[PDB]
Amino acid sequence: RTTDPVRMYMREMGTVELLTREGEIDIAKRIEDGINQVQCSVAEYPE
DNA sequence: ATTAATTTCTTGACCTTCCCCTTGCTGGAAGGTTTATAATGGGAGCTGTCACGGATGC
Repeated sequence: RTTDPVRMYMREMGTVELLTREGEIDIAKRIEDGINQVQCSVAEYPE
């Protein structure tokens, strides 16, 4: 509905919601869970 | 129609740079990697540009 790519980039930014401190450490814990799932699943690999 | 003293040709025998390299650093240039308090909706015309068609919405 516009012609500037940075304004619809700001629209796509405003589609998603920001984080508080507890949200920041929750997304950090989700990153930790996504890392540790591969870290424990690679322990079952013979290579 | 002949050849003997000059005058060129040819061949070793010498003469330079170009470039890579000598041990031992010394400096310069190109490319990639962290740094761990708090950092969360950014920014910039310029119109005082006017009169056409080509596509959009009643």
